[PDB]
Amino acid sequence: HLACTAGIFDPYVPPEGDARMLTQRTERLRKNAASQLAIRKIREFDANFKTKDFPEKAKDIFIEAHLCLNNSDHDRLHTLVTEHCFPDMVWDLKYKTVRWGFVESLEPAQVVHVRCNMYGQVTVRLHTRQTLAIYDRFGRLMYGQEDVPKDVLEYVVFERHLMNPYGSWRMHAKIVPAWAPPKQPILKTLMIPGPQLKPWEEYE
Amino acid sequence: VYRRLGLGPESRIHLLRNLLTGLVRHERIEATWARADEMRGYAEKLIDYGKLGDTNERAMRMADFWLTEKDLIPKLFKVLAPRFQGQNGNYTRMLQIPNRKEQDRAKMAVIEYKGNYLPPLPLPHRDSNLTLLNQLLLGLQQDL
Amino acid sequence: SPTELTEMRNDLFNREKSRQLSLTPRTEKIEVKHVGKTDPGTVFVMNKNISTPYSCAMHLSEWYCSKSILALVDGQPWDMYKPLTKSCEIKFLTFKDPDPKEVNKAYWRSCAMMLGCVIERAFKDDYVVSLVRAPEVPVIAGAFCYDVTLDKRLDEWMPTKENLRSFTKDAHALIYRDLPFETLDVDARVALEIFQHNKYKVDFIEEKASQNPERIVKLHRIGDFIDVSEGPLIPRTSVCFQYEVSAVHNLNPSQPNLIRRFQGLSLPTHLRAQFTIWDKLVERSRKMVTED
Amino acid sequence: AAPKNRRTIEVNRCRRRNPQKLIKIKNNIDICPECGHLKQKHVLCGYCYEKVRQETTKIRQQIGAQEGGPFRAPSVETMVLYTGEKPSEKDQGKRIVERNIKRPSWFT
Amino acid sequence: ISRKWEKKNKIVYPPQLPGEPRRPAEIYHCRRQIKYSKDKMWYLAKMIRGMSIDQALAQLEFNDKKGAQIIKEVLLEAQDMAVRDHNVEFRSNLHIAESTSGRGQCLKRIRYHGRGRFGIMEKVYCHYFVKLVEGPPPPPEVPKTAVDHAKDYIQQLRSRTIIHTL
Ligand SMILES: [Zn+2]
Repeated sequence: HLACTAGIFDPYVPPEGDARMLTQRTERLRKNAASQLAIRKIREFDANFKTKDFPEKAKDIFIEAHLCLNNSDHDRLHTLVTEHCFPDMVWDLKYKTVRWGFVESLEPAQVVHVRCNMYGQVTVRLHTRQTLAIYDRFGRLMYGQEDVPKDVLEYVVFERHLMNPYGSWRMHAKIVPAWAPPKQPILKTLMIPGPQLKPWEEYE
Repeated sequence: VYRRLGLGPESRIHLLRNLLTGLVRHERIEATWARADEMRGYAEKLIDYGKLGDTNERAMRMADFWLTEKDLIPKLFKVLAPRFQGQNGNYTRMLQIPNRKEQDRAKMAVIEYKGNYLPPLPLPHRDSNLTLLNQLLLGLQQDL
Repeated sequence: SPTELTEMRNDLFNREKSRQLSLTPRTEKIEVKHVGKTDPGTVFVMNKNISTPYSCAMHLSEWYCSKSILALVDGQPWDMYKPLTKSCEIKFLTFKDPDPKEVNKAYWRSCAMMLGCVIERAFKDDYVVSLVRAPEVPVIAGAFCYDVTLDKRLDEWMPTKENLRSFTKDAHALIYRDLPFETLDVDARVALEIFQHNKYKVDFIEEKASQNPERIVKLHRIGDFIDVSEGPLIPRTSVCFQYEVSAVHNLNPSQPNLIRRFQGLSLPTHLRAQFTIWDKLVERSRKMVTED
Repeated sequence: AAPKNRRTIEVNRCRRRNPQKLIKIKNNIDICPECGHLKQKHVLCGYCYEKVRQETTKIRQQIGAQEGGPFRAPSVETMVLYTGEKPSEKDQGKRIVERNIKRPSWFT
Repeated sequence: ISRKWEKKNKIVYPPQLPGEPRRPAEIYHCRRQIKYSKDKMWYLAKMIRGMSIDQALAQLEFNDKKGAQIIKEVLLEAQDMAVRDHNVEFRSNLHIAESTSGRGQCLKRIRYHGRGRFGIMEKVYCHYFVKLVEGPPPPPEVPKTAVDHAKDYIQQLRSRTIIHTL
């Protein structure tokens, strides 16, 4: 039994300069021809799904799921996220202690694009400053700063099972815009190994 | 002056005969270090018998007995002997190889005939004169 | 008092280090590819102006650290402890390299710098000792030479066998101390202030500043002692295994000040010498060495 | 032969932990520049030597096929030639072994 | 069977505060089942105690005992996980803090003899425990000088307290 489907039905294409950005809101109306029919399908099962008000509900789930990471609240995080998303959040945090905080959002969250026996995936645009610091098993700090705010803009996809009467919106996937800068580098230094060869073989 | 090898004196010579025949055929043989050292003297003296001359009747008797395969007998007088005519000795090169990892940890060495067509062995190299210590010694040599 | 000069000399060295550290914001990742003969092609992502060739040696193995005395960054000799500046190709230089002439010069210069440190502290603070320069002589000469100008009070004093042994004891203590060679590139204006009292050191700073387009000069510090360097120096003083103060030759033009050129010989741990060989080398190192 | 009483672990522990019975460290370990691997000062590198033997086996295999029979050792000198190298007049009067591989860099 | 050595490797320390020194890394690695005598393995373990990662590897490479080969594989595995999971930046910066061997479960068989006798056949197995601390090996001990010994004796005489008197 699956309550979610891996991947996104159609990947929304972010335009460069959206971070600088009415305007973008109208773009949805222009693109509503592509998405509004999908919005109707979510509305048919729910009738309370609106692109304007969903981000507030969506934003809480995103922040709350990140909060569970600090306390390792796996049971709570299961409800917040879909089955696909859960391993991604916590898999690489094994044997690590993280202090994560959410600073005030730089700009208001807005629904960007939606798609849909029937699984509805809603792409939400979030620009928020957050503080993250991950420590080693021994407590050594390996990534991020304890209380420095990093401004990141990302597009987050939530999903819901429309058919199920109790189906609710759970965090499913994140779309990363190409223009977004690379994430902060790890404190420790890595090495790219050289080619390995047998005795008779020669260097390449 | 002789290692106590073989079930008897004949076995040592027969074992040496087997070792000598293989080395002539291949010109490079890997064996236990003790055996390689013991047979090195015989190989050098055999080359002298080749140098003595093909017509030498005594050399044939020595060559015939020591070399079981008779195709090697022409080779010794027409390949090994001509090859070493310029050389006055040191026909065989024996080097120590890491011990066999066969649970008995035998001391291993490789014995080869010099001037062979086989690829050169990875021989040790003395330090170059360009080294700081050698350069300092060079200055002392120049002054003297 | 000389101690006061070392104190202020040490501080300006420390402040310069802080300024350079402050100059670089954040840690910048530089891709350095290992062009050394052994394990070629390994690429390390390193922190700019922070990572040193020793750190790369630590990354690979301890054998690299022990046998590496210098680093060839983009074909240029770099001190093992000199911070890396950019993505480059790095190779490790050892005493047993086919062409250690570049290594020989660094060892030659470092030995001369160590000798200069011994001279300044060997004499009592009452007497005036000023370091003039470290003459560059070939390794073939058989001895490394350091020039120093003494005070008029010492014009009639020549070291005895015991006095020469005392100099070796100071040099041996320095090797035993195992003081790493700190490296700083400093502008002439600061360098001139650091060595303002020693007029002879002032001109040497000017010469180096004149050669390069900028006024940056190469300064090396062993503990409190600091000196200018013609080129890269040994990472640490422990490299030397045998050290000797062979002899001292007083330069004839000693009217303004008595300029003495001290002869010494040293050998690294990588290159040990037999007792008889060392004795002959020491004897061959007691002869006056001219610069040609 | 058994002692008249059981040997105490304390007594036994001292015997086995005596320095004479402990394993000794070796300081004769050396590095091989040719292979970049460890070696003993009196022992030759095996990583490079392994290449020589493997090439020797390949060379020997070519010779065996060329001879085509047992007890066919030539009475004339032998030489090995690799691709890109052609028999010369100096190679006349010598058995010629042809190798599909190009002349190895180490082999000259 | 007990596998608490692995659990020691699963220990997670509390996050260190910014004003707290970087904790030296500790790696616990062991091979539970080895068809080798613990006593013979202990001899190898005893010698390598306190040595650096590189020095131990070099010594093992030229060791003739089968156990030494096993230790090298165990040592190499420990180094790999230490960098992979314990955030060891430098491969060379590792030393053998602890090395010891333990008994393992054996097998029981009867050893027959050609002339009607029999013996007790036992198939020996052993455990090998090593704890690796990131960093260079600690400096070796320096013997006390004559001056140091003499000073303590005088101090001991002064430290003497009078017995059973007012
Ligand atoms: Zn090699």
